[PDB]
Amino acid sequence: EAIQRTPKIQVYSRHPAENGKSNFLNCYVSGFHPSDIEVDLLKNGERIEKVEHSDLSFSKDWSFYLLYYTEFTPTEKDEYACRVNHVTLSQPKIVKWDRDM
Amino acid sequence: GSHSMRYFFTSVSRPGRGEPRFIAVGYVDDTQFVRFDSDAASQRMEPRAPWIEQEGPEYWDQETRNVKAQSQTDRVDLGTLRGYYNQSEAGSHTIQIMYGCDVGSDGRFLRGYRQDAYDGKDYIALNEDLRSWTAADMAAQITKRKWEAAHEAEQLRAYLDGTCVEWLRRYLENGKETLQRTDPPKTHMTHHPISDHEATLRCWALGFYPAEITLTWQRDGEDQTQDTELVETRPAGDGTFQKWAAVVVPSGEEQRYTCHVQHEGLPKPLTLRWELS
Amino acid sequence: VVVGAGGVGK
Repeated sequence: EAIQRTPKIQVYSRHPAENGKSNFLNCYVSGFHPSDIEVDLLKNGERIEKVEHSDLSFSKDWSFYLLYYTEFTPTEKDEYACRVNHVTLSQPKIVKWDRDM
Repeated sequence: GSHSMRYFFTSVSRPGRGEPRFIAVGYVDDTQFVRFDSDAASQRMEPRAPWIEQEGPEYWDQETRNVKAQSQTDRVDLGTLRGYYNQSEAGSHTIQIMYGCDVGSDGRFLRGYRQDAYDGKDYIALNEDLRSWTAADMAAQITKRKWEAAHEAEQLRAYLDGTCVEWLRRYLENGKETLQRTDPPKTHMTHHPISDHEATLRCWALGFYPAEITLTWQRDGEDQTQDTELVETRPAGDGTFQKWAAVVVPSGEEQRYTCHVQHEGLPKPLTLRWELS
Repeated sequence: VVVGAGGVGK
């Protein structure tokens, strides 16, 4: 794998988040190579254990994409994040869920 | 109003850790319907859309057998291209393949395609005439000579403009309620101050299908393409897609910027301007 | 459906 591409991580919800209404927390990893990657969803800094993911596919430029998701009820207290580890990263990168992005 | 069927394959060698990882996915338009993972429990081609589940046991037998055969060739090709590129047996490498066909709204054939990659770079691709190949480098030209001698294009073309087109027609009929939909984008605009003099304008597009969309920023009618942040189109998880594009503007000049949205399901291209008191 | 088996190697 001479060409190595850093993953670009997006954290978002399936529907517009409303506190108290069940939703889906998504972590979309894309643009990375090679395909070996570790993705975890965090609630208040701890790993959420029942997390599904998509079947590996790639884009026009050959770079891979994966969607990790889990059901959640947004609160104005709990903090949610995505943790991604790849060969292109010095340390597992954590992107926090922002209802603005 | 055109449709497509596409199959994506990925083979990743695992030296000293057994057979390569093989993942195959089939999609009709932006809807996945089939899956094969060599690390999955079943070792069969599995349904991933409700309208394909009605297929019989013989359909899944043939899909399992043929997709496994793809895996065997990819396993061989990993060793072969390791020689072509003079690389060690210790490293892990990747082969990716995409092929499929496109039909118009009346079902007529439009285009066929097959593209192969090695370690994330182009290796060999079939041309639009489905009669000739384009190799990416001199290593890939060895493959091109082999496929030209065995006449692989003629055999593949019969699938790309024949079998592929007919089964794409059947899938579109078997899942018309879900596959023949065009969800137009739900659009809105957000505003985020980064200071007391600058703010981020973000243009949103949510809940649209299919996935192709265009978001463009314009200042006073002129484009701002090199000052625009635009993230990858992302799936919502319910079958629809999301995207946004952002621009940093001087506070009080937000009315000078407009976001332009283009999508298959839009009657006219949408124009969004931030509103102020 | 995927292509039938029988493609030659690279």
